[PDB]
Amino acid sequence: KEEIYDSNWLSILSFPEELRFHEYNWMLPKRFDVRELTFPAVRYKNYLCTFAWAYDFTYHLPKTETYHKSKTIRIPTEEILSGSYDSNFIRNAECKRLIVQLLNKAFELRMKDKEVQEYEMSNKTAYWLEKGKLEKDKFEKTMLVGKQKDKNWHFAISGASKLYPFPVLMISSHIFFTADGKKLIDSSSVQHSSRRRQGKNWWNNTWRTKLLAFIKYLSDDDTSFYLEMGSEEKVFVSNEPVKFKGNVSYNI
Amino acid sequence: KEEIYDSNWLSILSFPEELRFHEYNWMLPKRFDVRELTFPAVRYKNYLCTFAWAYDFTYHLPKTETYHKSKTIRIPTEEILSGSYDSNFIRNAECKRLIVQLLNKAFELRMKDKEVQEYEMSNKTAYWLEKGKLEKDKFEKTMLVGKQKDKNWHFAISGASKLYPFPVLMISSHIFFTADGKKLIDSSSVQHSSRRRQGKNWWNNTWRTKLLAFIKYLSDDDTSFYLEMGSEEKVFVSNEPVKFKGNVSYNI
Amino acid sequence: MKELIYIEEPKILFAHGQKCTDARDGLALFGPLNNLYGIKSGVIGTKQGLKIFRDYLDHIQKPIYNSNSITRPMFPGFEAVFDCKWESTGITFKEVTNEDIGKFLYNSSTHKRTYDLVSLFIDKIISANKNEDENVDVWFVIVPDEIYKYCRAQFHDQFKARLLKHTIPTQIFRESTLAWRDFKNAFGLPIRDFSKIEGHLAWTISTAAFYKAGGKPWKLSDVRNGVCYLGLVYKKVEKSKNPRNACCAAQMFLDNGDGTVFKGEVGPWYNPKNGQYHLEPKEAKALLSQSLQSYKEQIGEYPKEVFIHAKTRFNHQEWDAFLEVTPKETNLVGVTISKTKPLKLYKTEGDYTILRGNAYVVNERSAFLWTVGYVPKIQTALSMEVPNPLFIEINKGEADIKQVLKDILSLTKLNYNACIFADGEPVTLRFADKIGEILTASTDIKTPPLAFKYY
Amino acid sequence: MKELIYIEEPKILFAHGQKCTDARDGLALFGPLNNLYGIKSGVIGTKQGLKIFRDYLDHIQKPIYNSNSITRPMFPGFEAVFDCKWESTGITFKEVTNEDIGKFLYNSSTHKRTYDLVSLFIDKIISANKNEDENVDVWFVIVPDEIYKYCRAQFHDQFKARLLKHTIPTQIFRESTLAWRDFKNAFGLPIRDFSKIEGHLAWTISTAAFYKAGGKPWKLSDVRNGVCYLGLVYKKVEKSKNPRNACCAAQMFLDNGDGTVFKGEVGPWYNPKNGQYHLEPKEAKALLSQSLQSYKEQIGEYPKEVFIHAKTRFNHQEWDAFLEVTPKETNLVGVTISKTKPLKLYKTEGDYTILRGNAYVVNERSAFLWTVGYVPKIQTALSMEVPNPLFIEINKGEADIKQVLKDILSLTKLNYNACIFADGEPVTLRFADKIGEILTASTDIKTPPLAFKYY
DNA sequence: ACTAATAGATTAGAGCCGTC
RNA sequence: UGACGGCUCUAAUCUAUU
DNA sequence: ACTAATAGATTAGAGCCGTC
RNA sequence: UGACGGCUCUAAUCUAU
Repeated sequence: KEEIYDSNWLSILSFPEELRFHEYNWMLPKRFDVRELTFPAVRYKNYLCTFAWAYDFTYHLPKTETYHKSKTIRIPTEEILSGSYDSNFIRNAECKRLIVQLLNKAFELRMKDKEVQEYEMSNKTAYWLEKGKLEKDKFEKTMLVGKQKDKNWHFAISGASKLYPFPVLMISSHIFFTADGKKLIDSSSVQHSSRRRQGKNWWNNTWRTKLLAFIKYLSDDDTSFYLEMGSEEKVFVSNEPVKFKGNVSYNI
Repeated sequence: KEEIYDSNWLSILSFPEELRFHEYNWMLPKRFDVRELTFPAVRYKNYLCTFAWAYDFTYHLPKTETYHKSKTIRIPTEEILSGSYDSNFIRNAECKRLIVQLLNKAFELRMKDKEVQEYEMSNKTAYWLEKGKLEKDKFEKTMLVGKQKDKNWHFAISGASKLYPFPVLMISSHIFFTADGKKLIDSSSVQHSSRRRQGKNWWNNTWRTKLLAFIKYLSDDDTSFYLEMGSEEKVFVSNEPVKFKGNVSYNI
Repeated sequence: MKELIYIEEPKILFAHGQKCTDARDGLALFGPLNNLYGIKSGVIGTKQGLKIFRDYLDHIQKPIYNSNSITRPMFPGFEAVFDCKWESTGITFKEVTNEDIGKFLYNSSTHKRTYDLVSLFIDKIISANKNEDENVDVWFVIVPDEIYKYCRAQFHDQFKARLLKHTIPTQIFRESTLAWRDFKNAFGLPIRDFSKIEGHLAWTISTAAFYKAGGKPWKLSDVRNGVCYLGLVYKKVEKSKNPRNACCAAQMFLDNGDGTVFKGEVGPWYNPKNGQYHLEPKEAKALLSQSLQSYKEQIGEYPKEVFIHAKTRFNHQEWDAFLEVTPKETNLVGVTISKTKPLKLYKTEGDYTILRGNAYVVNERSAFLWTVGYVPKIQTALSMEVPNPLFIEINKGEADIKQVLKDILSLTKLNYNACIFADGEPVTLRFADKIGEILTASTDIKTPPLAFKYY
Repeated sequence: MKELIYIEEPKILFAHGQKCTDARDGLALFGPLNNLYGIKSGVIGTKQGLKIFRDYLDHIQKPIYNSNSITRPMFPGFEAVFDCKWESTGITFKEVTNEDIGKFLYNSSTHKRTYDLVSLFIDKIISANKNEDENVDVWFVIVPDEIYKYCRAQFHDQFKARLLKHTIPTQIFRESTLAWRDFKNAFGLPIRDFSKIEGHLAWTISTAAFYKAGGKPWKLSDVRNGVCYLGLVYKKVEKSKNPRNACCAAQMFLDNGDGTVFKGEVGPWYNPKNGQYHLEPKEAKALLSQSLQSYKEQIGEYPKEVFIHAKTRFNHQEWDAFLEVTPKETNLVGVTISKTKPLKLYKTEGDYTILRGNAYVVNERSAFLWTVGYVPKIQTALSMEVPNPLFIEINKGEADIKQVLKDILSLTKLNYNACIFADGEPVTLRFADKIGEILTASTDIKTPPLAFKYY
């Protein structure tokens, strides 16, 4: 008795080359926002961290064209992968914290790039689909959007990046609803109330298949997919979860 | 059915005509004492409660010859048993209290006149007979004083006048011990221990007969015994107990 | 020639309403008023002391033959009698060593050493009550002989006063009481020889151990409808503090539709300072109103008659207070119980003394009554020596004295601390005595449990 | 491709030296470790409070065979599975009319009406506990639907908090719960319909009520000797007292000879004032110096190794304080429990989710374990949908993660409060949460009781 | 100095349903 | 509070970067 | 002013004993 | 304090100089 064991994690089978720190001295004011940028980057002290080039940010920041590559700090990612970094300028915990900031930021930018509409939860952002991008309202013979009573339900995912076990994308799947597809019900209680009503009619296998189906459509190739944080370097994430080994099967 | 009962109470058949008050105003000595008087007289304020006349006490009190009969406040004995007499000088409850006070003093005087040795106590004073006064200490073919082991026990009686139900002599019986009948032992605990030793073989019949015998010995006449409350006036108290007619009975 | 009225023994109830004037026989033939399954008993004492208790809890289990059933009734057994189970199963123990007891026993200052010994037992009993997963119906304290032989205030009074704040029923046993066969007087037979009486000595212990934990053995059937009874004792406390202080305690004996247990409104009043045993009007209203008030929660209307039993004589300065806090249809009565009346009747024929239930009426206000002696029902003498009759005088109020004597026999019927034929002093007075003494041991009592099993 | 180590089910021990894996099916055949004879219950509520309780309880002694299941389709009678008799007989009832509770229902101020509602409920309990000769075991409070629908701080927390001073175990029900058929949703069937699960519904009431009164239904069997389990939860206090104040709760799993002691050390520590869940060094030593002594006074020695638990991971500041008050043979070790890693695992075939007990270890310090899932003994999922695996990692000190994972399983099995096959968290935290929940409701509790029956 | 900072990474409440 | 899940929704803290 | 006054009359304590 | 009788031995209070 043994069981093939797939998960809700998503391994990072290839991590970008190195962490590029920008010596953006006096280039950015305190009032600056970076969440509008199409590429994941956050400020640290007087520096800016990313994996792309300086001119990659000049499309929205034409002033930033004066930056030179001679003022860039390069830190290898696989060095942080082993958790072996030790420096007074920035701690390893800060390094790992910086990465998970970028990966979380990078995921939504690709998510907003994809034709999947979003929703604002208590602490994170989900991504629900709509009728209009599907065939016969199904994907890979799996019901990805359904119609129940006078409403319709939508599958959604909420992925966050974690680093303690290993570089992995950690997805959370949950259901969301609309009145006629275009507009959702704007009452949290009823939206939750219908979720349990329809959620309790589901089972393990159907929960897994819909989650895997969304990633497969999200996947760019059959074997894996690449997260387009930048147009040149990318974070590649397998479209198949981190499988495990279950050495005990069901007994009767 | 019919159960006769004899209590430890001796009713008084008769009282004298009156009680005499002597006003020793500005003529009694400051160190005046009434205990040494052979007649029962109690002094309080200026009055002297007694039953004898002034010339009776002149034998040791020549200064009382100046007393004159005008200040002899004679209160008839007929008022006590009903409480009719009510005066500011002497309260009705005080006449009863004065009467019982002097009778007990008259009682202890008569025991001293009899050849009976006393046993002083904090509250009372029982009276016990010494062996050899009468043959084998058996009055009216009834045991009165015995010798148990090296210890000898002598019957004793403590009596006090009580008037509330009716004027009655209300007496109690208890045992006393010595070494040879002449030396009192100072071991009160042993006295108590011996008292419990003597009581472990007595019952109702020997309890009443012993008490009944003792008062019979104290009798001055056949059916009563007087008290020397005056040179010519006495109170006669029945030497037989008051009889109780209990018409509800059970077998012995 | 004085006529002696006689009142018959008052009737008592038992399981399903039985007619048995005797209590021990009534409990032998018929069970208690309520069933209680088993009794979960905990034990605290010296390590070796437990063994003698383990000896006793089975001796009670088997029947013990006292004497002729006429003299002293046989004891069928706890399970047979009480319809309740009580054995070594469920016993919870708390070890108490001897070395600490000895070092406390070797102190010349009695006051703190007595406080220390009871504290040694208390810290065990308190923690076991709170921080334990075992339900204990009633605890039993086994005290070594040397404690009270050399170091005793009083241990028993101090023990119950402090345990009162936490409401656990406790019973105290001495080695001498239980291990009477073991402890022996080297120059003869054991001092505590009661083999002949052993039959009933188990019963009183068993009846106590029943009332300690949810015991409702019997209920008098002669209680008049819509009436209540109050006891009263004026205890004194000389334990340091002021040079003198007279206390007080009381209980109700009301009636309900069918049977009524009785509890004691104590609420002690240490206010009396002069030392004269009388109640000031300020507190007297509180006592009667609380007793009157507590009747309301049971029946809903004020009791039709309330009786004030007391050992002392009510002063006129006091009895005015009781009436003014009393409605105008519930006439009060005040009776006094006195043992200081040296009257003793005798029987000219027969070596034995007078019987019970026979009363002499001096007048409509006051009368005599006998409650102790040689009863013909069991033809044995409760008091080997001549008894002393109870003096009842209606000091205040007015009621038919025949009813009071008839009712006062009913109070004498029950004494749950000792299942006997009849108490020689009405229950409202003896139960007043212990509840007064217990609460005077300590002066740090705020609200005392109102029931009796805690005393 | 990462392997998952299977942890064999924690093994609980039963009476007679008998041993069964599952509890509620084991309790069906075999009974409790201790015999409690009967249960002298008490009931307080309205007139309908009895009728719902009397009808339910008088229906619960008979074997209510649960229908249409293989998980637990039976209940073999109350007294048969417990060897203790307790039924409608012995039900002591105090009446709370509808008018007085109604007058306290329509008050605008929620704080005072919640305090007044409990005040009237417990004042009957407190008076009945003290001022009644009949002994109760545990009370069963019944409140109607409109009470918490309108008045509800929390009534349940307030109720238990005020009774800790008197140590009277209770239980709270509602007309919706017991008489689920009485109140009917007019537009359908009863809202809380549980008829299919009614048979093993009665398992939960029949189990905790047993535990509230001296109950020892089942015992752990895989506990190694000399090991101490100190579950430390951090509970916050916000209402009517300062929000930035954190308290603590402490449990125990020591073994004295044979037997698992499960008393909960309370000694609440309000020292954290900064809103952070950490213990100052002043009272950090107070944890063990009180807990270790409780081991010492129970065993006569110090534990060779102590498993301390916490829902929140520790820091170096605490550990120096913890170990500095321990000798050099009682190596401390700090395990933290975390139900916040939303990992989810799936399987290829079957609508059923993953079985229970299969644990994944990340490294020598951290591991994942599934307390809930598709439990095979009942042939149905303990959690119907995919659960959250528990993230157990060792924080301070060193220990074997294999046994720590096993010991965590060896804690979820028992839950005296919940008659469930297995709990989703170790009870050294679950019952820690309840202690913190109740101890924080009232703010005048001193040296609170430790036994779990009072919660 | 602290200032609110924006995502981390931890933390407890608290309401809401289904289901055993 | 029968009791266990499950999410949803709020709230807070320490870490650095401003 | 009360100084103790010597008794009656009440009350409580603390000892000890028995157990027909 | 097993309990409940019976005495012992102290003591104080109130009612009157």
